[PDB]
Parts: sequence; C-alpha cells; structure tokens
Amino acid sequence: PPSGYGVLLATHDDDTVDVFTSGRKMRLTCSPNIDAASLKKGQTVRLNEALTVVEAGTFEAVGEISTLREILADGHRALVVGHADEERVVWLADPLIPRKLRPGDSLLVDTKAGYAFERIPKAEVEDLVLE
Amino acid sequence: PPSGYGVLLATHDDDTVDVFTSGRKMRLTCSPNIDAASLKKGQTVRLNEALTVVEAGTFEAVGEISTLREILADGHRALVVGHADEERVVWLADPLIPRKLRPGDSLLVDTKAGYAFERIPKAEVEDLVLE
Repeated sequence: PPSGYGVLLATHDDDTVDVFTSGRKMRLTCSPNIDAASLKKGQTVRLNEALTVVEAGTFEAVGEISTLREILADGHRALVVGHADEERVVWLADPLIPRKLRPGDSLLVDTKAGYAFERIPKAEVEDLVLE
Repeated sequence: PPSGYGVLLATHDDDTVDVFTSGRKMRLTCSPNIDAASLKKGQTVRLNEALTVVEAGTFEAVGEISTLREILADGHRALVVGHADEERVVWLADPLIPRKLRPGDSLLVDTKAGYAFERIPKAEVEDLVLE
C-alpha cells in the first residue's frame, strides 16, 4: 500500500524513464497499466517498493522560486538566478514550453531535482505598470 | 531493471575506471560490451546493483554556474569561483580541451564531482542582442 513519489526527467526508446527520488536519479520501467508515451518531463510519478512507476499525477506546486535570466538556445534549459545570486541552469517542464517566458519571470523550481515547473505571477510587476 | 548513474573520473589500463556516485568514489570494472578506450573524462556512466559500468553517455543537467579565473600549468584542471567567493580547482571534461577558454567564462560544474562540463553563454548578451 505505501507508495513514494519522484520527479520524471526524460523518456527512452526502451520504454524506460529517469526518476529523481531521495536525492538520486534512477532508471525505472513504467508499469503495464500506464502508457509511456503520455508521460511528460517534470511530471510527478508514483513509485513503489519495487521501484516501478505506477501512476503519474500533476506537477509540484511548492518549492523555491527563482528569477529567470535567459533561455538557452537548445530550448530545453533555462539559466536562472537563486535568492542569494546563485545561478543555476535548470530544465524546463512541459507547461513552460500564454506568451513565451521573458527574462525577469519567476519560476517555481527545486534545485535538487533541477526543474522549473510553473511560472508564478508577481503582484509587484503588475502594480508597477498600471492598467 | 533498476539502475543508478555515476560520473567517470579516470581510466586505467587494468580495465578498471573510477566512478563517483552516492557521494563517494569507487574503482569498478567495466562490462565486456563497453570499450574502456572509448570512455572520456567528465562523462556520465550507468551502473547497476552489482556496480557494473554498462552504458556510457554525457552529462547535461543542472549545476552552479562557476566563474573561471585561470587555467593551471598542466592544462587539465581549472580554477573556478562560485556565488559565495569560494575558489576551487576542478578537472576539465573532454569537450573543454571548441573555442579557447578565457578568464571569466561561465562554466557548468558539479562540486561533489569536481568537473566542469560545458560553458554557458553569457545571459547579459543573448537575451538582448538577438532580434
């Protein structure tokens, strides 16, 4: 009955996936119940004691928030700046790739996993330019 | 089958290579399928529960952006500083030994592994100059 959680990283042609869990990256096989094609990068995946992906839910809603600096030319990574001016090159999740992200946008990230899940609207920038 | 990952440090003629994983370095033998000479410095390897190097690859993930200060005499190690003015020497990877390196170039590094993997293009330029 007890089942853990992990962060999906990428998909492989061997019907295998990379899962970040307990601060470590592991190679896992999707269960026959789920379809490996429907999986998306950065999506939370439910694991088990046998280390098998059995269900994928939505994306994480809590964690750190960082300021976006730039989007790399490859289109799958973004350079952002942490709270103490620490700079990280983090993967972009599927929802991030409205308008395309611009420098200065705030992204919800978890540094250990290294993914940007959601653009978080800021009230200060909205208040600066009155409408 | 579940499996983990590690970072390759060096290769020896004894068909044994040094791999950093789980926060520690171990000298392990490679599988017969893979070729020892084919492996390069600074690239990832895939381990197993028996710790057998079965698959190769390259490292492309997050990392604290480090400012390169200078290149040492031997030409295989580089001095980099971090956000907290922490100076440390790191082994250069194969793809960095490309344009000639210069002081102040941003680099992608793994502090636990001590390897610089790639040079991140400057954010202050690309996000603005392009049109």
